[PDB]
Amino acid sequence: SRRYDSRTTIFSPEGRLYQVEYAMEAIGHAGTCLGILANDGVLLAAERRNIHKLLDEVFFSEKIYKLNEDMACSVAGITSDANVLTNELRLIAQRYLLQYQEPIPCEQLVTALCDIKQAYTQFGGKRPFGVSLLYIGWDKHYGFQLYQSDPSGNYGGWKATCIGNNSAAAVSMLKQDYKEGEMTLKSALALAIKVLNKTMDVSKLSAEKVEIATLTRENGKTVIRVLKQKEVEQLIKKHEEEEAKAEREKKEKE
Amino acid sequence: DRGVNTFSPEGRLFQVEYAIEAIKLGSTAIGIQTSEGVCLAVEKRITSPLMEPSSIEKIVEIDAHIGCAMSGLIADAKTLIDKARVETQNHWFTYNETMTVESVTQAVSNLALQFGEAMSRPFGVALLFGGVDEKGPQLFHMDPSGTFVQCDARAIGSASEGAQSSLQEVYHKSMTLKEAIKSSLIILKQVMEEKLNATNIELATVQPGQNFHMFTKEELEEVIKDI
Amino acid sequence: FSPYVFNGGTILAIAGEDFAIVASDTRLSEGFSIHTRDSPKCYKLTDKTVIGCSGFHGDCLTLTKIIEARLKMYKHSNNKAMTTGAIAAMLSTILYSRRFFPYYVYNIIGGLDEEGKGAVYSFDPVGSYQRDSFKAGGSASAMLQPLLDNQVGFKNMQNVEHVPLSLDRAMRLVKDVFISAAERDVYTGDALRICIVTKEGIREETVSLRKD
Amino acid sequence: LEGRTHIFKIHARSMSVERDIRFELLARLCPNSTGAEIRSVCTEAGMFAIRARRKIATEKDFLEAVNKVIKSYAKFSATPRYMTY
Amino acid sequence: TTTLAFKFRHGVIVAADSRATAGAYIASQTVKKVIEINPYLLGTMAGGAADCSFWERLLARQCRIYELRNKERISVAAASKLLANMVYQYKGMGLSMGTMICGWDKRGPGLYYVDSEGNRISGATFSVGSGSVYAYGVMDRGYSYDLEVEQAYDLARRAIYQATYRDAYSGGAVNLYHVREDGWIRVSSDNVADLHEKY
Amino acid sequence: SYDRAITVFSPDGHLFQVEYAQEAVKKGSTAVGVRGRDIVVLGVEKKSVAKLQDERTVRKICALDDNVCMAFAGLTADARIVINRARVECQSHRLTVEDPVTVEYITRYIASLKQRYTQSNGRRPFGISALIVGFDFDGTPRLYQTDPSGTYHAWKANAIGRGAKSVREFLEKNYTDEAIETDDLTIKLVIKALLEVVQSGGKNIELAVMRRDQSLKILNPEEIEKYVAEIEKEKEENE
Amino acid sequence: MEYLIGIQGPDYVLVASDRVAASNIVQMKDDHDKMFKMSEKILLLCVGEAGDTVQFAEYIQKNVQLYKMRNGYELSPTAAANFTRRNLADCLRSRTPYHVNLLLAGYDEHEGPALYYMDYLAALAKAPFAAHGYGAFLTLSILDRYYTPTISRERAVELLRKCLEELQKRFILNLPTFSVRIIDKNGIHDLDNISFP
Amino acid sequence: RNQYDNDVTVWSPQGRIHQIEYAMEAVKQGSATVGLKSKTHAVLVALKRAQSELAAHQKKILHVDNHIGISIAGLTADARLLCNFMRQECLDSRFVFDRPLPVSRLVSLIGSKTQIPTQRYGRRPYGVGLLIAGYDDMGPHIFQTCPSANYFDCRAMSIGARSQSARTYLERHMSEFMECNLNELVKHGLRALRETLPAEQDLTTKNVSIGIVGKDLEFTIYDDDDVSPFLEGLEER
Amino acid sequence: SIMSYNGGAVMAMKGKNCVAIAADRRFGIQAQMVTTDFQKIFPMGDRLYIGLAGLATDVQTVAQRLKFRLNLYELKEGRQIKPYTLMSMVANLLYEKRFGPYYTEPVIAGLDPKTFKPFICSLDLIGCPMVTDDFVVSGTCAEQMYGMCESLWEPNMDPDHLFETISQAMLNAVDRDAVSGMGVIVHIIEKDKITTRTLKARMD
Repeated sequence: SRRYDSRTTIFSPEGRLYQVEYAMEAIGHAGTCLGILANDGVLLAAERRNIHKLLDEVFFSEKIYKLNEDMACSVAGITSDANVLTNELRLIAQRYLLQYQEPIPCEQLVTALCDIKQAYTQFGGKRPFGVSLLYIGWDKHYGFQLYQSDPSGNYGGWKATCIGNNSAAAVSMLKQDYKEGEMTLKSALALAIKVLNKTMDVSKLSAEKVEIATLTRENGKTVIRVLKQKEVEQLIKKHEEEEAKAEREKKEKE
Repeated sequence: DRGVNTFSPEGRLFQVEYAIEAIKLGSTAIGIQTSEGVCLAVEKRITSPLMEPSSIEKIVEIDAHIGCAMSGLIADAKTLIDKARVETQNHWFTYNETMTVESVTQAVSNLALQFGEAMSRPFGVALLFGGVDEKGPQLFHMDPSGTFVQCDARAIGSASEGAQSSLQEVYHKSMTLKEAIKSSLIILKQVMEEKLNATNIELATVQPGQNFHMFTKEELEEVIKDI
Repeated sequence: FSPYVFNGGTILAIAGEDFAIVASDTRLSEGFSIHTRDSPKCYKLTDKTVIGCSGFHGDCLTLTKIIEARLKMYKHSNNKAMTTGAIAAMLSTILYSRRFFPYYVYNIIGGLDEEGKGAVYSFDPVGSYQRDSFKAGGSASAMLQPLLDNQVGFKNMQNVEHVPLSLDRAMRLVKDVFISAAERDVYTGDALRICIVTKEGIREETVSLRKD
Repeated sequence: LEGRTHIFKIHARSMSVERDIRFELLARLCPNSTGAEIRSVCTEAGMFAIRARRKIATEKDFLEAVNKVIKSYAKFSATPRYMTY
Repeated sequence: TTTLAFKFRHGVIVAADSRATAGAYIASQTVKKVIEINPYLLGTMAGGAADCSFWERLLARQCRIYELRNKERISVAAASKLLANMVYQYKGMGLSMGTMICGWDKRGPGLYYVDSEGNRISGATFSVGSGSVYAYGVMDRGYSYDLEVEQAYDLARRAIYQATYRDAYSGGAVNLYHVREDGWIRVSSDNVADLHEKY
Repeated sequence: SYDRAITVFSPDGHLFQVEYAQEAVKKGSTAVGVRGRDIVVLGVEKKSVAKLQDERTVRKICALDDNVCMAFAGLTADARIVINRARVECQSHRLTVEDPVTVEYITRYIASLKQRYTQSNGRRPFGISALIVGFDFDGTPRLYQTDPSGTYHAWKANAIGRGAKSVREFLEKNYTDEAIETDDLTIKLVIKALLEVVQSGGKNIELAVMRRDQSLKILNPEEIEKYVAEIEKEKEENE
Repeated sequence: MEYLIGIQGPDYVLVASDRVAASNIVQMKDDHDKMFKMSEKILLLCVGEAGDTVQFAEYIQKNVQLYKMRNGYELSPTAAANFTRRNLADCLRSRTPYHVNLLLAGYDEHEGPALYYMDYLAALAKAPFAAHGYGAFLTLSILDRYYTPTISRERAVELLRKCLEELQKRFILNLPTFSVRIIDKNGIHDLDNISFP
Repeated sequence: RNQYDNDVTVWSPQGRIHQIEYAMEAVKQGSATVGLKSKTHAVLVALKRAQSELAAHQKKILHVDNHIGISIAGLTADARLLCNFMRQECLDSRFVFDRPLPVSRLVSLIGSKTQIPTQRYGRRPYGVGLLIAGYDDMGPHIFQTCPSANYFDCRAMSIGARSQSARTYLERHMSEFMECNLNELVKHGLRALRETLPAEQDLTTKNVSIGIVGKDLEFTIYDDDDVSPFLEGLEER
Repeated sequence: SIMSYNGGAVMAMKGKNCVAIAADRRFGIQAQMVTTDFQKIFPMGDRLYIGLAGLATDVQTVAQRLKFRLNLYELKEGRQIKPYTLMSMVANLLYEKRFGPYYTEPVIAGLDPKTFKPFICSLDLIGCPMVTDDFVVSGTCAEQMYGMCESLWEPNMDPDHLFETISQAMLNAVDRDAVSGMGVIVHIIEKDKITTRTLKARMD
């Protein structure tokens, strides 16, 4: 009967959860992130909203975190909620490892975190976690996997997807020019670069404005490596060359 | 008003009475008690031909000597029925005897206003406990308010008012169980939204003798032919 | 520290076609000390039920008070008195409630069933019961029950009529067996209280008994 | 219930309804309703008949009207708020 | 105390003595060791009489709740699992149960043995109590699956008679029950002295 | 310890929040369910599956046990919660009684959970409707529909979701012993029911089937396309 | 008390167990089955304190089945064994410790056959051959003498046989009937019980 | 008015608690009962009401112990919960001390209990008023408990709908009270109920319940035909 | 004794910028043997091993708990656990439940990830972290291991010499222990290699 309750977890005149969808649009305002699957590995690019000049580089990543040996995630939305969710993801993965003596499957970890998300969207009066996750992982059941989970507690497995600012345009572009049984990591990186360009048109994709993390398999181990500034600059230069060549070809045809 | 336990200026819990409003939205159940037993006939609202009519369980067996006809919200009804069955079995276990209909009805009713801020709202179900005990056949009506009272003949549900007016016009204290079933089916047919076809009604009987018995399709068809 | 002390006490129940006799020795020992020679062990639960409790006296008192409270609770809840069978079942559940710290008390309920004839239920400290024709509990159970088997049960006798025991004959037998019990057993003596439950009501008779 | 039956009678006095009315059934079928709801039910029965191109409104038309005005429009009702008010 | 049970192609026949002994003194010769859980289940008593009676009564309550909740009878295996779970909950606290749960279900006649330490095990010829060994001997030497109803009656009665004759704590009556599809029926409860005279 | 009454009666006796849960259900993709002689068929509208989305991770049809399956319509997170809880309960039932669950038993459990959430403190209702299709030990097809309010009924054919009403009327018509004689014919009936609402067939369709006590089997897109093609053949033959 | 044995091969994890359940000096079951099918390719042999064996084995079985139903996967033999060890270890120093000795045999498509030993103290030991019970003392010597990693299916069956005749010859308890199974690529196959009438 | 009447923890600007007033209103809407006391007796007389004429009139006199009974007016469920509380307290007193619980202390316990859910947020007053008629070593006792948790010790009292007419009659005939036999006492109670009744209706066996307690008389409830002897002597208005 | 229930023997020592940790291989309960390939030297890093010895159940439980905690630590701090921090973590883990402990005696052997400085330490079942520069021994036959280590070890010594010394000491100690042995696994951790060896032993 409280006057201050705010009724976080109620339904609406229509079956539409206001807090969950306000969190969704907070995700939309948040920075862009995208992930691409490929036969050889999976990759995850992410726009950076920490482009200030006086801002130090102390971690190996800011949008991207490592959950266990063969799995990483990327957060869009609210940084603190993202930090708590990543800590809980690490706890879940390590509990599964302690219990079964093998790495948690990607879908299982995503389902566990989404169960927590649904618990927050249904129980109590606490506001939902305004965080959307993009998980890239490997496991002995379906190999390289990419998942995308929303504040509502809903997750989906994707071959290529995007969350955050201009995510709709990014996913439309990926739909247009993504090849299913093809597109190894090289072409996946090129596609991510071009998608980030047309998604952040405002800025011409400075290598310091994006972070890319690639998960692959080598000698039975899983390696998750954040592409260095050198490699990101090489990729951006290659895309610029390709775009200039395409423009020249179009103009010459015309 | 704000809160589930607020009293109205007239003296009114607001939630018991909204529950009564909810009861007035349910199917029509009619219970009669006679010296020869207790009858319970409840409309079974079938919305589509694809709905298995046998799966609409509005008459239930609390025990071998008590049945319950529910109206209003059937899921809340089911919760109360489970509580009633557990209480009857607990009483048998402790005392090695059978719950009186009055005792089981009051035990169920004492759970009707146990909500606050456990249950968050009252049970929006009205129940007719028709049973046979030491003191013969007895029909008890319970409502979301938790006030139970034993009636010679009661009609709960959407057609409560007309059904009970007809029950007045027809019912007499010195009647037989067969005629009680007859009159109950006549009233139920009169207040029925569709035609009474022996598959859209549940009929049950508790006699000083044979246990609680739910009429089969054959007996229902015989009675419906008789009417 | 031992939470149990055997206070002594002999109780007896004789069933019948229309009566139930429940006798008890008023003696109440403390090992070697007589203490009170009064304070019998028969308690009038209802107009048709008496209960005899022997063993530890603190448990006897607490259990009798619990029985009375539960009887009043049942009467309030069900607007009806409590039958002998219902009392027996309820008290079996009560005894088993403290299964792992038992009421060190042997109980014998003698009363009238709903049909109006005698009924005797004999318990153990843990709560196992059974309707019986007669039963002795307490210190002199072994010294009483065999004679009930001989006379009331007409056992180990040939070509003997099985005439039902009358109220007077049953009272005479109870008195004789309890004289013998006081004569031999040391926990039995002082006086004998007999409660007779019959359709008219409950009658109490006290008879003198050996004081030593 | 009596008031709702009376209101149904009033609003269906001048209509082209068929033989069997069962306005009492309609009243019990639409409880906690207003006279506005009832007149809308009658009007919608008439419009269902007109749409079917009939000149007689039947009990089935009235039941469809009740489904349209009481059930489908239940989410636009003002009674749940203004009864508290 | 001695009791036995076995399946003989026509049902589950369960027999038991009647003697509750408190040390070297027998409280009664008229104990009902085979307690009727419900019209479709017989539970046998061995060991702690109070524990057996109370817990099998609680099982009867739970089985009736199950039958009301699901419009169907509880399987014999289901009842045995319920009893095993309830007893094992209070494992090692002092319960001294020994029981045969016998009934009829959709899987033919059903007979299970349980006790305080969750020994829920199926079978066809079980015996519990102090005279269980003697009952096993006689019943095993006289038992077959294709046994007539009267032959099974005689076998159970005489096996328990031998159990009473040998074991001192296992005397009394010969309470005999037959569990068939229709339910169960108490076949006869005859003393041991008359059986001795007959033999 | 939120302890707030989320679902309460309105002045006219309605539980507006379980009604809103039912609206959440009605705004979900359609799921159709039919039961035949020896097969229970359960189709669902894929609802715009992107080329880039792994169809394995969308599971509007989930097997609760070897003999029970569940089609969903509502909020996917509540779908997962209810399905997981039902699976746990089914394994617990297998424990307590050495028999597989009955479809009626699992439907009753889901309904009880829904009622608990509709009248517990600080918990909003499960905005989902479910279709439980399966076989009992006796080998009888069974189909149940559970609403968010905890009401569960046994049906011969449901369709819950966006096109619930249209598909329900279509199934009310043209549903008969002759139409459900064979497993293929039952699948045809389900696919036609789905086509009645889904604008484009094949792509926007996902069928699962259960024969008598064998297993759950998800029809591949090629098989769905074959069924749709011969349905088109039958239609053009009629016209 | 009772007896279990397990012989691993190149592609099979054959196992066998006694079929005697007894209380006191008398055995009251001659066909007792001590095999719990955790999944299509995982078998569990449980012995030890009465009631504890059934409770723990059934709990592990239904948790593994719940895993299968939730994920669509099937727990590998190693994962199931480690789940069982974690559960037993957690219960060890608690108010309700399980006194159960276990043999979890299994087959994995990738890892292949797997036989695990574990006593009432939760301690896994992946072994080529294993045995539990007072008969293990007699039987493990024969197993170690006559076992080879490349032992064929028929040779392993014969080795188990002669091991059981040795158990009859020496061990005092009456163990006439043994239930035998094999978990291989094609699931769990039940062999004719090795009876000694 | 509208913002000061939603919670029991909200004081109106006039220093009033509208929720307590509303619970008292519920008690007023409850049916009519009259308690009244003499030198050696205490009598409750309740006018039972039938919700439907096929339904049996709701009972209003309840035992609490061998020396205490209560006539309830208001929410029946709350009445039953308070009755359970009084029964438990009386049983506890008879368990600890082998004596009947004094009514003066039982009513104090009820007052404290009913006041507890009046300071706390989200809780409501017990929507039931009680006329407690009992007998202890200090003679008979009639008490009036109300949802506000304020209890009065009354020579005579009336609660429920149209109870003010019974109040006027009792005011008139207090002097006759305290010096009249049990039959005259019950007649006075019945007269008060008849005064509450409308001129169209009159007392009848199906309509009246009579609880009587006193010296050497455990609380006895008379209803149905058991009430006829007290109505036979009663005259006409 | 509780340790004697399952036996076990694990020790470690150090030399020039290289450590060694050796353990016995057996799981037998009481006298009986069960397996001869029981793992009790678990890698908690690239150049950091822990040699839990004692009850087998407690050995595996402590190894799994420590791996859980260490994975949490390394993921929350992008970093590799330092040997001293691992010692503190294991001491905290063991001491967290004094009143009913894990009956295992860890011995940690590793190199500092930055300076690659040799490190060895042992803890008791209660969590007594002792860090030495010569030896650490744990499990049964700690006495024979102490004797051999003291009377055979030369300070400031190279990798091959260290492997030979630790191998000889462990072999003789387990051979005189009986209740442990039947195979000796030795890990030599260096600046750029991990050398694992499965030396002979009296299989009895």
